[PDB]
Amino acid sequence: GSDLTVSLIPVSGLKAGKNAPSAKIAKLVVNSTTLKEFGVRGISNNVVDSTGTAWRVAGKNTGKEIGVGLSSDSLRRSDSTEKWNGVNWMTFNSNDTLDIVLTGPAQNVTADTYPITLDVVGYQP
Amino acid sequence: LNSATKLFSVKLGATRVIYHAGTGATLSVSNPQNYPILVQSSVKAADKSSPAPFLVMPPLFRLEANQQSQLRIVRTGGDMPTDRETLQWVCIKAVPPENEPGATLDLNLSINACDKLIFRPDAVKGTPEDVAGNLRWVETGNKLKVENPTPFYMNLASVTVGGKPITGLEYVPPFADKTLNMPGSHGDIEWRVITDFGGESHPFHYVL
Repeated sequence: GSDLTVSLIPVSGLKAGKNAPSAKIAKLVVNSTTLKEFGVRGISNNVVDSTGTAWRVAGKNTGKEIGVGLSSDSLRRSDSTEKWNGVNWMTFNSNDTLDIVLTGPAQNVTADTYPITLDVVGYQP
Repeated sequence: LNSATKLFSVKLGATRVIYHAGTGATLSVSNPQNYPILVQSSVKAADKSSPAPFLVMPPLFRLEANQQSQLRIVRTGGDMPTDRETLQWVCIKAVPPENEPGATLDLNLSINACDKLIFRPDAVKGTPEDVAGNLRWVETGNKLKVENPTPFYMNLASVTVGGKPITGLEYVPPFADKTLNMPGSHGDIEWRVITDFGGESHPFHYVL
């Protein structure tokens, strides 16, 4: 608990072909006994919003893109948006978990491996 | 199940660092992973964006599986006030290797552990917990103003009004005020600060 520990956990749902609309694909967990809030941004080739909470990610083998990001319910959990290091970060209570989904309308996904990287920041009180 | 969980963590030897003017400071970093990670250490000003006049040595290196190492922090320049503290942030960014390889995800993380780097001039004697009893509390409407008449950053661990915790606490800079949200209380105010050594102080008590 002492130390900043982050888990990014895949969830069942993602499949090749047509997916459920807003289908959950991953879960973010931030654990620290001293932190009160954290910021998270996707690390990406592109970004749809200034907050880095929706972006596109390309398959390793095919280069085909999928749209990913925080669920609209995860986003509503945000306390504030701050400018840290030149960029906008949405902040969250360190006791909330967040969901990553396939964004927007139902997506038809090509069989591939899609890399998703999130960058997490905690400012210690 | 196709995609693996990413677990990623970094350990810092402390939650703040006090940079005593007369003496450089140190901060331990450890890698709980069984593989090497990259560690990038920088210092930002209180705005958490502008680079501060402090450097960390080494500024960028690769920390081995399970290795613990000491970082050294050096003031490089800037014109520091001589009569009050100055707050900076030392941020330790840790990055794993790329992972070894229907539709699957390759999940990975980058994390940034930021600690207050507080510069304490030689003329600023004692510690905040010595004078944290001097914080003043003024109610106006649904907001609680805290006045800090001291030369220290007051890093609040805890404020309760009638036993009801205040959340979204922020540090109170030297010779400055901050406004908090009243927690739907009131009367009795209790506060703790985080000490120079990372613990919570005894509570202080005040009545409005």
